[PDB]
Amino acid sequence: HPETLVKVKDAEDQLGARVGYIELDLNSGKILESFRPEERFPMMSTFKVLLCGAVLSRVDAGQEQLGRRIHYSQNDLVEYSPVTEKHLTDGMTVRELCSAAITMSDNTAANLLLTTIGGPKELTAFLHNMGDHVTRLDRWEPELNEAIPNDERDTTMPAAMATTLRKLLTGELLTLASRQQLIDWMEADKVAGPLLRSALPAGWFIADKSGAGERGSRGIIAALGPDGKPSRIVVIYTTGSQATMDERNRQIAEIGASLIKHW
Ligand SMILES: *[B]([O])([O])[C]([C]C1=[C][C]=[C]C(C([O])=O)=[C]1)[N]C([C])=O
Repeated sequence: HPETLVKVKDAEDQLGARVGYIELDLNSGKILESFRPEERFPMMSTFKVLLCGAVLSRVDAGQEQLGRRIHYSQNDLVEYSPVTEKHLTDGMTVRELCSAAITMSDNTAANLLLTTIGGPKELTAFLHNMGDHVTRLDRWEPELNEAIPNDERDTTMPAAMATTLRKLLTGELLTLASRQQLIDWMEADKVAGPLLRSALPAGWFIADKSGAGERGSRGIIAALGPDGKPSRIVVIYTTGSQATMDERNRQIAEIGASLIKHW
């Protein structure tokens, strides 16, 4: 609804930065509303969903086991490793690593998984093969959050990410069981409380993934809908702001409040 676009422009004015937004129909894939849909933005931690998607495809293919255990050490630990840092001694299974990377944004968990699949270049090749010729992963955590203006590394476009997420959640790409596992991880997200989740009415469904990075970068991808089932995909990215994390969270939540009001 165009009233949501008014809020999106207002957020750009408040933040002194670019905001990219897209609302996509889950079922048909039609674009319902967009703002800077084809400009590139840094993906930040929202890539974590794509990563586990690639891991699940390997599991479906017999090349990986969710139950497999990975051991790492103090040397692998990077900033923002709340979960991995507590399991140094016993390691963690693939399943727990994906759960940590998705529900808590754990950086070390993502790096470990990136390694198992062959690194950024392979995650990038997996996306390419599913029809996404725009989104690209080039670095590991946390360097991928640099957000250097005009840099293409580690970026996606709102339309690219929305359509890719739709294919992952509803395409023939993953088996039903894996699709569900993916949705289960996103629905259990524990760090995105002050974003879309704060505008969501009771009884709605939400499965999401946030991210933050340098240069005021912040973003969120989500599948949501009334009555406990998703029916739309929303992607929102911003970068360039000098505003505080709280101000960035607020504008994103005000964008969500508008989207919900005009559902
Ligand atoms: B991700 O954005 O690449 C990662 C870890 C992260 C930090 C702070 C907030 C979130 C989130 O999920 O909202 C994620 N970012 C960095 C800078 O390490």
